[PDB]
Amino acid sequence: SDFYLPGDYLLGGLFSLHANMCKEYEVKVIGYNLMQAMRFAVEEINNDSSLLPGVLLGYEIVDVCYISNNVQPVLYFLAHEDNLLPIQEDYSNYSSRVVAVIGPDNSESVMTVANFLSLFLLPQITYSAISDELRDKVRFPALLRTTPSADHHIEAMVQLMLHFRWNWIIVLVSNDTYGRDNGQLLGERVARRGICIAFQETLPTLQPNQNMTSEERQRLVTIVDKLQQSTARVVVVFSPDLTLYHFFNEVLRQNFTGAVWIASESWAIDPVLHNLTELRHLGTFLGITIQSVPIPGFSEFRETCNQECDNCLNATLSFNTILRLSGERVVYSVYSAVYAVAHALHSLLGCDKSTCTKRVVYPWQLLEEIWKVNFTLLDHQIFFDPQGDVALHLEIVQWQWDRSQNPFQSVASYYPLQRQLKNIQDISWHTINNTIPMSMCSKRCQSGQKKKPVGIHVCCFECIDCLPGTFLNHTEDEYECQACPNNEWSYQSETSCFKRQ
Amino acid sequence: LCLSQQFKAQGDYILGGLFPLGSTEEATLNQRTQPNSIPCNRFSPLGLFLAMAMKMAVEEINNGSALLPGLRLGYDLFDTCSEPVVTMKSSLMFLAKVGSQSIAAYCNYTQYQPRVLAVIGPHSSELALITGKFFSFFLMPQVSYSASMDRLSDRETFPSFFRTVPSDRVQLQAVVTLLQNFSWNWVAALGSDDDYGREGLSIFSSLANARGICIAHEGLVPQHDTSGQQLGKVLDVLRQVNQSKVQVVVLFASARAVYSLFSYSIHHGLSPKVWVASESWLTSDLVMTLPNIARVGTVLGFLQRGALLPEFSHYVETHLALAADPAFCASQRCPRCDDIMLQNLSSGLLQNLQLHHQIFATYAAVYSVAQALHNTLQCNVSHCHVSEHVLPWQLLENMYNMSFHARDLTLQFDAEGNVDMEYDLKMWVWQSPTPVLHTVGTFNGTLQLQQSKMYWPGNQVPVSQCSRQCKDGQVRRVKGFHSCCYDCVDCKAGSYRKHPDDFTCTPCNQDQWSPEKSTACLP
Repeated sequence: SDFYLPGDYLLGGLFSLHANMCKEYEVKVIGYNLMQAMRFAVEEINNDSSLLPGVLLGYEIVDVCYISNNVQPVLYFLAHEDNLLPIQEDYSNYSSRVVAVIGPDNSESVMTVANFLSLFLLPQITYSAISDELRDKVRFPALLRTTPSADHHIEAMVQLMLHFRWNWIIVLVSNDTYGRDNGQLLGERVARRGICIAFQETLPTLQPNQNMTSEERQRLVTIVDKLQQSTARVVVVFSPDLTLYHFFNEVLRQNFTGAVWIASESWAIDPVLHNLTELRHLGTFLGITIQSVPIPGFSEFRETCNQECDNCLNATLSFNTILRLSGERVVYSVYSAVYAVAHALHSLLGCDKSTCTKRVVYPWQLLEEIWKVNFTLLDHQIFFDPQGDVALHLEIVQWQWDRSQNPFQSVASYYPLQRQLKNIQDISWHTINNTIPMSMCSKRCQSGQKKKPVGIHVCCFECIDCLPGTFLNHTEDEYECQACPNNEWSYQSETSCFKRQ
Repeated sequence: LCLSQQFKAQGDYILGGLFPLGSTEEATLNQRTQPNSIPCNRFSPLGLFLAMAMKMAVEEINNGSALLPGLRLGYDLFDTCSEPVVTMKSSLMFLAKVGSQSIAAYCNYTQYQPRVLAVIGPHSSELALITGKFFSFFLMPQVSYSASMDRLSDRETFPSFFRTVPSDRVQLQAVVTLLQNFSWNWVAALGSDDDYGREGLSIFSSLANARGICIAHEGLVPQHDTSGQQLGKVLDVLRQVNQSKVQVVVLFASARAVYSLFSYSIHHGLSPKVWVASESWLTSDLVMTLPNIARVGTVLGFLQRGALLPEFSHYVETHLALAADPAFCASQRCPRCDDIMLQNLSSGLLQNLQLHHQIFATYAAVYSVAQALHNTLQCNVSHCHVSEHVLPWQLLENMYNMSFHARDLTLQFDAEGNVDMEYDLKMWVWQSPTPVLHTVGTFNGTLQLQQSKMYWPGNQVPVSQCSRQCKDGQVRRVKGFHSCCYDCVDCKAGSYRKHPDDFTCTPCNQDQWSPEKSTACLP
């Protein structure tokens, strides 16, 4: 079956195959795709005699629902072949079944597993878990990532807003931790750069295949009304993919149009949302995501409990064409993670690239090596920061609905080692003449016309004419008018004075 | 001393316990290179009292016949050491097979034989999260003093966590009720930088919207001047407080942080606002000892109300004396607990006890578990049906519908695992040179006020409000963190109110004129 392969050393894989017994929930396309990424990577290691000659790199996989069925697979990994896990003061000499864990995607599951694995220092590499607290190596000593942190996603969003001068925005967050702290982070960044946040609202976490009550529907109306009335035409959404299906329908029902929607990585490249044809009419859809890396031949490969999925194949076959037509983005995170473990083990065993001296491996010995790997994989160098991140590039994708070529066109790239957004390209807007859509609290004042703030938001001001005999020294102040020297006078709103009798 | 050995007892059923009985110094906190154990090298004063309270409750339950007639209840205590790794090792030990050194891996654990009946929970809320997600998978009931976060309420992730103290949500329900009563509709909300303040801000920012209160601005505030930025941003928070023209500030933070803010407010004079900050701030001496603090204006807060068990201090002294007596010694639960003397701890703390509340809680916690067992064995006055050994997940069936008694106070767990409890409303009165906490109300699910006993600085009620809809001839502007209030501008003469739902004025033509607040352009 797909979920096990024997070998001399086992990796442990944790993947979310069902969304909402964990089997009873609706299946996810992306989860099975990522699982296939891991399986393909390990097959390639077993083909490549240059990496691990004569050593069978095996894998064992378990489905972990979004935030459920945790704990159980960790016990299954740490317990020995007699299915018993001994309690000990010092585990230096202990030998688990798996030597590394390719950890979950969701941050809460990642922490739930890390608080357990830190006890044994079993190395854990997590794709796509962007929560910032995972940089705290005092708290999570055994954890590494093959994706940049949430810091860099927020920085990419902010620099995108700066490039097009969208200093007046709206933020929507899901009523859960992922939305809450990401909104907090975006606010923290925004206040520092001169952008203003019109308001922030919390979405209800509605299940997509579930009925909606009166109060929830009225909440959705109450949010979209604020969207419709406000002058801020840029909306940033922080939510899991699942919750948005209900929200956008309501937006469609309200005849709303003409906003720029900025998507976080949790839904920026979701096929299930993309396939809704009518989103075309709400405006421009942009999203921040991990870079695209074409795997050499991944598609041709893609063609004691919870180790099974019945619905995955038939469900994925409905998406197969768009999946192949789309790029490979997080698949590369999983692939490079397996390759990182492979290189760490390869150097730890000291294999000479002709034969390997097979040995009992204690996980902490491999954990102390996984930090020192530095190698090219598909022309990208992967190596880990001291805080645990691989500095892969981010890219900004516009959603395009021509089913013939590509659903997610890259219009920009972002470099986290330099912390800069670059290579911004020809975005195609919803506007009447393709002119850049605009949002600002209030329009820039006339010359000789001082500002007066209207509220808390620095961006918002009235323009007031300087009375005669005073002038606005634009170069030295903005909120008051200098008095002309006694030999000179001024024509009301003007930057300068004139000699007069 | 015998103290480290006194924390254990045998019985027909056994209770586990996680207490802050020790700690390790900073050098140990370095990123671990090898899975060695943690040297928790020093004693802790508060954990000793918590453990002694648990011992006292169990001793009374064993001596009396009001619970568990004819069988003996034992306990094993462990230190959390404030360290997740130590906490997790101790937690793992509880689930090990009976009298055995290992834990078995299975698909589901409604078939299994752990070694303890229930766990008296850890002190800190983050350890409560860490340990609850683990325990509840085994469906072992875990009863926690302290640990007030709302996160642990939800039953889907924490199906077995219970606690004997009220949560943050009910406290903020009381706070929002106080705001509602006095029509303090337009407020600022602040909170500390930790998960405590984070969830304070979040809970208030949800409840206020649900109850029609518009937050002028949010704010996460620093613990202390630990870095060069934190000397500054506090002043921007205060600038926003002044710019929003708010009169009432909610502030969900510990005292040290509020003390910092207070001192900054004093430096620049500010103005006499109203502060509705939490009990952690209302209680702390270092705040009211600020000599200039009367300038702060007005201080209100809700303080938890609870019973007394006066025997406790004498019990602590008694068993410390026994710990010292070698005749008792002649008759591992905490290393290094035995090296600190009796006097400066006992006479030092017992004369100075919020830490009193946690005694009663830690007492009540045991009485819950015992009562649940008393119910699960269906005990008569004379006998208990212990013909079969009960398993932890069976108690969890009963614990939700029980009621249990503690020192003439009576309690029950609600459907989400809290216990319902009540508060005093206490205001600082400082017309006396010494500031005095003074009762002016009560909260038992709805706010009762003794209006006469409140001395506002001007002897008149403060207010901060916002217009929630503008009049006909007025232009709106939205304000608030959630765009909740409006501020209204009278449209000036020579221009007119375009239509009764607009956000804009409109000029009148050259040949015609319009009165102020007019809707039309006229001859």
